[PDB]
Amino acid sequence: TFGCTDSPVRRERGQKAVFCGLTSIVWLHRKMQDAFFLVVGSRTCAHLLQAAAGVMIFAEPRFGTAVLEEQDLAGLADAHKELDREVAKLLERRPDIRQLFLVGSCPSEVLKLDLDRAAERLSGLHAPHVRVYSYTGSGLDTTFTQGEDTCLAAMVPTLDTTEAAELIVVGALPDVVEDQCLSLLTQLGVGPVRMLPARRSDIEPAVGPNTRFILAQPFLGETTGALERRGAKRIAAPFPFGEEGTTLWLKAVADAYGVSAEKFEAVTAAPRARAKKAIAAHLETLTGKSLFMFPDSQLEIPLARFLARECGMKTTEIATPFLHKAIMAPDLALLPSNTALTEGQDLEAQLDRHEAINPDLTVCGLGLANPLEAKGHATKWAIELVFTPVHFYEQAGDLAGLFSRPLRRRALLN
Amino acid sequence: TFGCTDSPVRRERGQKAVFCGLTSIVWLHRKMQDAFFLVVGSRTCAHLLQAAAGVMIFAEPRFGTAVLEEQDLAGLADAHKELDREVAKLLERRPDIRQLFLVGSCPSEVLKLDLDRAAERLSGLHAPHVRVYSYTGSGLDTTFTQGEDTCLAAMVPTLDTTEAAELIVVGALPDVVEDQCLSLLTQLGVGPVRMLPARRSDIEPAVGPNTRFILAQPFLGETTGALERRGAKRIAAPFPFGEEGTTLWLKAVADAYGVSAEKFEAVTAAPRARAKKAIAAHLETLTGKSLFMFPDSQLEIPLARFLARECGMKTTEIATPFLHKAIMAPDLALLPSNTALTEGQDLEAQLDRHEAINPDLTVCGLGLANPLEAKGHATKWAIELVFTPVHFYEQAGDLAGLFSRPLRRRALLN
Amino acid sequence: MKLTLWTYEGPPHVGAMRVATAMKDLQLVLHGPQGATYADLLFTMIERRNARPPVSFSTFEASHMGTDTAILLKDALAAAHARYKPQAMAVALTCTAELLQDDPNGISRALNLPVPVVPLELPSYSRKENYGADETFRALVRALAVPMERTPEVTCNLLGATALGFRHRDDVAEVTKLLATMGIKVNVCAPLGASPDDLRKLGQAHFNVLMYPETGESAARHLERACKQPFTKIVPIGVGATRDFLAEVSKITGLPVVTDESTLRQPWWSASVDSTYLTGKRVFIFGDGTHVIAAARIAAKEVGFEVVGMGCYNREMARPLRTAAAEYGLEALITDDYLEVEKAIEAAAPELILGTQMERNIAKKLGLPCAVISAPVHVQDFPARYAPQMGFEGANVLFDTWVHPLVMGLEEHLLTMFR
Amino acid sequence: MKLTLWTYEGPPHVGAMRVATAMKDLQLVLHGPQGATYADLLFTMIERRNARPPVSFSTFEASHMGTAILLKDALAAAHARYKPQAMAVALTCTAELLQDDPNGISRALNLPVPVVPLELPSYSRKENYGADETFRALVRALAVPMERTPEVTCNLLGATALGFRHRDDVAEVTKLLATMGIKVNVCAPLGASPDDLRKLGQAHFNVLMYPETGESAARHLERACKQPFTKIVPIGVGATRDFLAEVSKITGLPVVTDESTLRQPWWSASVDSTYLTGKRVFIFGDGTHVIAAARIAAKEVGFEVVGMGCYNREMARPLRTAAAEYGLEALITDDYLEVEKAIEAAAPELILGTQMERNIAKKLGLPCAVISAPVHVQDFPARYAPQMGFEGANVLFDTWVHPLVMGLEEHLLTMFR
Ligand code: SF4
Ligand code: SF4
Repeated sequence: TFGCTDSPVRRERGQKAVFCGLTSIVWLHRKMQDAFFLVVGSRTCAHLLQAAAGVMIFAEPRFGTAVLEEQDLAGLADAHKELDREVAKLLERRPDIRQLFLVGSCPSEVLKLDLDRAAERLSGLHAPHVRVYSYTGSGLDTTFTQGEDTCLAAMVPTLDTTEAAELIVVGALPDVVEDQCLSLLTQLGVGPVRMLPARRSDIEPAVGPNTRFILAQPFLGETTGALERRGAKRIAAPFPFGEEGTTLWLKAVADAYGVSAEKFEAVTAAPRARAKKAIAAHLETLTGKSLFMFPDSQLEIPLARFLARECGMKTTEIATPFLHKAIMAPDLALLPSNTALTEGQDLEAQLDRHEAINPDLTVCGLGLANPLEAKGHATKWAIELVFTPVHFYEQAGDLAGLFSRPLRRRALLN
Repeated sequence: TFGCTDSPVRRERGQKAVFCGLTSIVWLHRKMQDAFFLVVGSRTCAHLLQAAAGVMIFAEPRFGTAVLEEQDLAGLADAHKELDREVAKLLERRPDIRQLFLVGSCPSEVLKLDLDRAAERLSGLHAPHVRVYSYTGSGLDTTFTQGEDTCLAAMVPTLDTTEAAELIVVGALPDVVEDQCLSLLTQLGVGPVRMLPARRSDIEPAVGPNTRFILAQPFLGETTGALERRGAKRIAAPFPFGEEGTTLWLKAVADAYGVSAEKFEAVTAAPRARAKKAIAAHLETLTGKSLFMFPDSQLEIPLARFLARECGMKTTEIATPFLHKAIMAPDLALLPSNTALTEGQDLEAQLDRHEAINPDLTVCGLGLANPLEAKGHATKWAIELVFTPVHFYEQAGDLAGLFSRPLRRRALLN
Repeated sequence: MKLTLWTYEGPPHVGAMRVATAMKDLQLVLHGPQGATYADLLFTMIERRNARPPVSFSTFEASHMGTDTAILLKDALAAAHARYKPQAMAVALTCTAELLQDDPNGISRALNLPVPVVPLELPSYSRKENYGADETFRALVRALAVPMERTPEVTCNLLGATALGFRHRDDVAEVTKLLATMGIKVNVCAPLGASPDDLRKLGQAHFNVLMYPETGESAARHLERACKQPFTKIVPIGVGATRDFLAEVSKITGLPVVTDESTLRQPWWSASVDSTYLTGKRVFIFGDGTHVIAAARIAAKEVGFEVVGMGCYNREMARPLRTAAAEYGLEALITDDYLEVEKAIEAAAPELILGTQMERNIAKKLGLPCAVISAPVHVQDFPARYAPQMGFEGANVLFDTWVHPLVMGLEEHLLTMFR
Repeated sequence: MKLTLWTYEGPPHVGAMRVATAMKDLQLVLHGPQGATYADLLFTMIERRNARPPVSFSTFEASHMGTAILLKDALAAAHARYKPQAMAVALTCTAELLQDDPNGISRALNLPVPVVPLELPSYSRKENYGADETFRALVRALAVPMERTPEVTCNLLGATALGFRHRDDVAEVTKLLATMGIKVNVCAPLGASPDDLRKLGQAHFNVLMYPETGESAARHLERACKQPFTKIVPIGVGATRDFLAEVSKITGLPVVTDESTLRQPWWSASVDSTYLTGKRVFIFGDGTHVIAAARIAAKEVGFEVVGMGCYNREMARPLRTAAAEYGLEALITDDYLEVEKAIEAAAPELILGTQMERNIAKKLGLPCAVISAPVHVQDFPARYAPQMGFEGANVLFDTWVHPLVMGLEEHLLTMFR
């Protein structure tokens, strides 16, 4: 009754309701204190960033958009000279920035601006103080969190070379989560360990043929590839959500570093018992409830896995915008075997599926949430799950809280 | 054309619409940093302070009210024991207070509580840290600013004795005003000079047969009396409103101190030219406009003097709640001869005179202001002239501004 | 005696003035000292009135302590009649005149004028403003309400709307609408808007809507005994309580419940996804009995806050409130000492506080979000724009008012956290 | 290329959406990239709607560069599924750069309802143009010359979806027209179906509520339907009076007003408001709301108008004409840094503007109220909150004055420490 390794996944293509990778800039620039993300794109792009950033827009954030005007279209031009002038204007009024990201859009790609050549020339003109990279965040090639993936993967080639056997935890996490993570691993005696991305540009990790890395976020296919391309080796593990997820995550690392079950159960039992008790508060309203997840983030499979096994939810259709067979394998292994799995989507088709299924809780984007509520369905908007601390032990109870809450409110309002 | 010393003043008594002396505590505690003003009264009294303090009530101010309960009426036991308990409660909860004021109300006087005997016993019990005084602020005995007068007069008897010939400026003024005043006098060569009241209890002035005082405020009849009773001598002068008033005020002091017309014109010409330029801005909408003043503060005669002579206003009926013939003599000398003068009032009678007169500008209390506006009359509420800096040179233009403004707003709104 | 800074309520005579100013063609005469006119300002300034309140004071002073004083109230009563020729008068004592010998009853009967003169008993050392209002309205009603023939049409009376009423103007407007939506027309509304002649015409209404218990209950009861008029027990603040009100009216009249819900947006707003983080938020609720009870039901049952404290300054509503707060597993806080409130809030410690201009300040001191739900209140809460608390627009208005300071708190939190 | 952080206005296609979602029984199909659906959120979240907007995207992606076929299925699927009375089709900024022609594609498909194509210059125009154009286009495509209704009736023109206080302005203007014998024929695009649009011709005249989202379509109606349209927008007591006068001239009907609830003139005349006199105000926002705000500020409340400007190019003439009457040079910009600069130069005591000015205001410790889009959830309220007509005036007074008394309150309170 658990195991989904061999279940057919519906590869669906059609009308899609998802965010583009440009969105990733929103949480991402917070983590990387030295960085600035310059989107080369249209006013549409500017607008999206604005909508996606809500309050933040007023907090002078280290992202912006080089909005393409009429004459940047009209051929030839110095699309590149324009870009250069804006970049100089930018770097001057902002000398704190140490790494600059030319983030490509749909318009910029359809116009085929060579953002890579741009990043190259600009690295030249602004060394040594500033290093400039290039990566796509467009709707054409990127869904939401996938923008984190393309960013990190662009950084990988340029990282320092080393021969030391070190552990890299890949994926921007909240600082409290990152710290708890770092602590436990030190307590287990794995060391030294570094994050990709790092808090500042000057303390990025090094990579080499003896480097080991483990992923904190499912949506890191590209980064995995570029890291492997440098000689580094992944530790397979399910993603650290819930008590089980975190223990299995930690164990995978311990095992690769030869940590006795002695030291493991010592370091981990306190945090674990704490984690399991926090979850019980929610077991009440959660057990037995059927779950539906629309595709937004690639977090849906492991979160469905957490909800089923640790909160007693029954899965229904779990959809992801992209499904890396190898990375997801650990989690697919523990997902209830009834689960209808979907990669991609056709909106109206999937909504018909939804209507028919009639699920107790639905995870979806803001554009779907209220319409679904209006038609009777309790929802939980997905986007909260990239900004709220959710990974590892102390946030486990809070995690389940994110999903109990709407059901409790639906219950309470009648 | 100017001179009112001989004018018959209408002594009226009937329904009165004025604030009681308790109000004085509102501006007055701000100037005496050490002091606390405890009103022994009813909830009515508490409520009025509240209304009269508006926002200040929330700023932990240094006044309160021991509100009389049913048991405090009912005969002579513990009114004094109960008061004592509340005072002890108060002085411990507030050890910064060095002077405590038992302020008498209508209820406290009708009940015949001996607030004097109370002050004395309590000075005993709380020596040396706290000296406690008693004075009346009741509606029965005082109108509005007259509360300052009773307060000050209660302090006088207990002031230290001295034999040095010193100048005392009597009346709480804004610290801005007080300093401007202090500066000019030092520049004229008058010294040393102190305020009553002083900013703190430890720097109260001394009084002796050789002391000279001048009044900064018209409402100080009682304090004059008590000051004279100790041997001090008043400089008569009109009140320092407008360029004329201030000049004449300063002149009177200089004269008593024998300062050459050279030194006087030297110190005074700059601020005077500045003063009379500032007033011209307002001369435009002010000249030729008829003025009516209901009785509130005792400032009305000298303010009428300033408005007529320096801003070209025509007086009508000028009413004051009380008219000290000797103190007000300088200003009466300068008021236009046509002025119908009133002491006290009968509200309905005066309102018939008002309607009959049809004045361009009416000074009055908040309770009359809106009703009069509704009926077509432009008004300027009186209570602003005790909180806003209006005395001396730099404030002169501002002063005229207080009266020009409503006329320009009635103009502007049609 | 007890040290007092802040006071939730005025002396009872202020309550008297609240009834008189609410009325038309009624003159109140109050025996009191020179200085007593200070409450004039409350009506002129807070309610922004365009006429001085129909209130005159005998205005005695120090020199008057002698036989003069009975004589003074006589002139006062006399002058008010001569001058305004009102349909009826009322007369009572200030706290200071409560300590004097002069009897308002005996003196006005001595004068014997061509219109009724209702004397009032105002225990100024034991009761407060709302008492004053309830009693004056009661007294006026006893003095004028006669048994009468029921109107052909179904009609009711609106009872308890006064002058310094928090949201009385627009509550009267709103309840009028939802009754009209249901076939009921308003007979008379009192004190607010009524003349002594309208008060005589009270008997002919089928029933009474008791809008504000603390300023109309007494008079409602008189009307139950004296006029066989039943009165509504539920006050329609909140969608739920509005429904029940309508149910209660159905029972009383026999008429079916009919609602115009075309503009009712509160239920959807708070059902809406953006309201999810309101779930579980700890609220402290303080104010006047009636408003606090209502506010609690909206918080728990309608918006999804957890009610973490309940109290009122109003001793009269102590029973209804302990009854009510019990249902929330909560002990009522009955006090008029803002320091007890400040202490209770701290022990509670909520995330939102719903209360009075004082609690707005306490909230400020404590860096906590806050909304005003009840008197006493300042100028700003006597608004120019339509702003009821009762009925459907009431709900809408309540939702905006309560949510706003939470979204601002989150906003200022987040953006400071971004530097 | 222009470095851009804040934007006052979307791309034009969001303007299109604003007309589509405003209407019923009309489906908009937009050719655009996977990701273009992000605007969905504005309608479901800010306007808190209970239905997905009637908007569908072809949502092409990287693998698709090789797409005219996609728009065709998208148009097809929307008809099959929703059977609307009418459709509109247009391009997103990305698809503006592609080859596919909306006109040619939709005529090829040939559906049993009209399909209006729209030109959206995504690199030259913004949101408001989008809305004006879509509305205009829809109207040209359906408004027929018609016989005038027996009773006197008018159209409400330009009320759209993410309109600042459109909901309640529509409610309020309907009221004051009705108090004057005029009944509303149809209101468009807000509330209207394509079938309602065909019935526009039969109204005697048009109320142009919002120039920036209805002018075009009002003009078409003037030449095509002999329908005069009101030039004065009724925000502020004075401007509402003249609006009513303007209607009188148009209809011949006498001006009749219910002022029993108009509280703004007294409030402002009231003694409390005397310190509002001379207060320096800076006014920014959208052409229409700025012009109205300035008349209220100068002639009704007594502020000194110390700065005036707007972000929408389209209103630059009416604004310059208007600002001139205050001895003021209009500030036309969409660069919040230009505004920030101008405010600092003008040093006002109050700012009236948008969400952005709200923020600038906070940065500079200044009191502030919001008078126009773009705006957050807060300013799409549950309570009745028009800007037009008498309740409008009431509402406006409370909103502007409130942050001033708070400022005075904060000042004084900290000044007693
Ligand atoms: S989907 Fe493409 S054009 Fe649209 S905001 Fe994202 S990158 Fe820009
Ligand atoms: S007039 Fe007398 S009773 Fe009234 S508030 Fe003043 S002191 Fe108290």
